[PDB]
Amino acid sequence: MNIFEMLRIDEGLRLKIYKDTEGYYTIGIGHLLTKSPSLNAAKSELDKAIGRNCNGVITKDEAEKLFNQDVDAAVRGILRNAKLKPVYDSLDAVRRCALINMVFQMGETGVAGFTNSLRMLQQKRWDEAAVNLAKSRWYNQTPNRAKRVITTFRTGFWDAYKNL
Repeated sequence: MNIFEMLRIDEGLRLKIYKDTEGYYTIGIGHLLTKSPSLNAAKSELDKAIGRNCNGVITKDEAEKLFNQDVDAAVRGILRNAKLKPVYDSLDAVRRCALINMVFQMGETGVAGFTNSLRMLQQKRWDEAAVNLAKSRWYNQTPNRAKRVITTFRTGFWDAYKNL
């Protein structure tokens, strides 16, 4: 299992513009287009993103191209972030994937706000950090996904994703 397979279990693949758990316009593998309520604003961002007139629909290939950019940007954001970098460097390969998954879903900013859990993960207090991560809007709003990510940080293995 790797970061791309993991995220693709979590986000799914949709070739037509759709709404987020959040109500936001998205396409592909969890590629947020706009937080704006117009399908028209979304369509426009879509065409800007792909470089063609898409009419709200893309190919598998265009979806994976967006996914490759988003993953790359997530990692680079982690590496550039003063709060994130140190935690990332301290972690093993599997747990590194769990932090990347959080950043992909919630952005650099959002994750950097989990101060206390970040501190515990750095310290390698896995069980404590798992309890702390669960006390969040994130977990309450998307519990099955949060629980998979959390188990991943807890154990350091890919079992939460075996099932799936």
